[PDB]
Amino acid sequence: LYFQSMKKERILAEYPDGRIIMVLPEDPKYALKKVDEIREMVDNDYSRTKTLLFISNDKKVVGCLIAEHIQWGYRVIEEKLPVIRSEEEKVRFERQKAWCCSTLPEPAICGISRIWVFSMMRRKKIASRMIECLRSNFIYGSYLSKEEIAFSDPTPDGKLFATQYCGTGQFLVYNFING
Amino acid sequence: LYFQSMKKERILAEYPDGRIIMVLPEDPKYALKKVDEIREMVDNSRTKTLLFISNDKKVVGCLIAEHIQWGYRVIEEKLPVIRSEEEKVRFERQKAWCCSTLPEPAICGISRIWVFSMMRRKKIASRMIECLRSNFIYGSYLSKEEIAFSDPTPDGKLFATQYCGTGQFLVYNFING
Ligand SMILES: CC(=O)SCCNC(=O)CCNC(=O)[C@H](O)C(C)(C)COP(=O)(O)OP(=O)(O)OC[C@H]1O[C@@H](n2cnc3c(N)ncnc32)[C@H](O)[C@@H]1OP(=O)(O)O
Ligand SMILES: CC(=O)SCCNC(=O)CCNC(=O)[C@H](O)C(C)(C)COP(=O)(O)OP(=O)(O)OC[C@H]1O[C@@H](n2cnc3c(N)ncnc32)[C@H](O)[C@@H]1OP(=O)(O)O
Repeated sequence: LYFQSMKKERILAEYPDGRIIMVLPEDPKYALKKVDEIREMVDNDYSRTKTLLFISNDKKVVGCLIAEHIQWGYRVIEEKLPVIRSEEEKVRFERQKAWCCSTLPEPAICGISRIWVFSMMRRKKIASRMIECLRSNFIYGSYLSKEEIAFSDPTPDGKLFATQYCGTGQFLVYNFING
Repeated sequence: LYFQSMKKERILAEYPDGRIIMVLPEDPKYALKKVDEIREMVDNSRTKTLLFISNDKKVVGCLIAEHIQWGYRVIEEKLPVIRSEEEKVRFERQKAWCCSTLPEPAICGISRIWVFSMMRRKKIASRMIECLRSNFIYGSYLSKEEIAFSDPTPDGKLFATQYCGTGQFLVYNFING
């Protein structure tokens, strides 16, 4: 139940249901303390980072995405494994999902260190729109590809989000099992 | 750089290079204060904490265990891939570690496991896990198949694959739960 008030603000996007503002390290102390508390609050589930925030019309902070510079990520790949049975049993074509993290470091630009959305405003495209803004705004004048972003230490929510967001059952990660 | 003092502790094994003791939720207030300070630096109720203390009196390893019902299998594979080098293509295999979505029953969750950096590769983590197997459920000796590891790090992955013997191991608080 945390709120946030302008003192300027810097809007990257406006919508029927709210706004996405960005906050940078150079911003007033008032902004830096709020990202902090929001950080702390999100942790229940610094240097050249950028923080995105989705603010409901209410002024309530309902989205947060913290992003950092990186050089490398590791691909996670959706596989669906065949279940083979004994020759005396009947055959079924149900596959079992598995998620495979490649050990090969592939090139990357933008590491999503944190990405959170308030439990009861989920599946409303908030996280998608935040990344969409991260992409247009991580580098001034560039539109990052889906592959230049990696997600730090995916939770299962993150996995299911990332996969659908990027298409093709793949996404890059870091702070994970291969590095 | 924490030191534990010999008191009358619950000692699970003695070794030439030190000992392993255990701290339970309802222990004396000293014990639980010490475990908490070991918790913090490591990270730079229904649980059990195992400490490896060297003859030097130093806290050299920490193992925090936990009850659980479910784990997910992680296994190394070589995935068919295409290597593309400006127009030119070849077929190859990429090493990857695969986590199955299938829940499997597990009893004991290694929520933390840690050995002080200078003391690694001296079988301290292996031993902590041995003390754990024969001190988790009374009158019972845990199978490797009944142990799972919380959110493994790359170090923990390299340890578990070898410690578990099969090239496979179970996890939780990971990408599938
Ligand atoms: C921190 C990291 O780097 S990764 C971990 C991310 N942080 C967390 O896990 C904290 C708790 N969870 C969350 O905050 C949220 O679940 C997030 C950030 C992962 C997703 O937030 P949302 O705003 O609900 O995602 P969004 O609406 O943009 O998702 C769009 C699509 O992604 C997929 N998706 C997102 N979350 C889920 C889910 N929990 N289960 C299944 N599919 C999902 C769906 O296809 C969804 O489309 P649909 O609703 O039309 O069927
Ligand atoms: C929180 C969790 O649940 S998982 C995360 C585990 N903890 C951490 O990541 C903290 C940092 N790392 C660690 O503290 C340690 O490396 C631990 C706890 C993973 C292992 O501690 P150790 O006492 O060095 O393990 P141990 O000595 O019993 O290793 C036995 C075998 O596992 C394998 N192994 C253990 N560490 C490694 C490694 N870093 N690289 C490659 N193989 C390894 C080796 O085969 C080793 O046998 P060997 O030395 O004869 O070749």
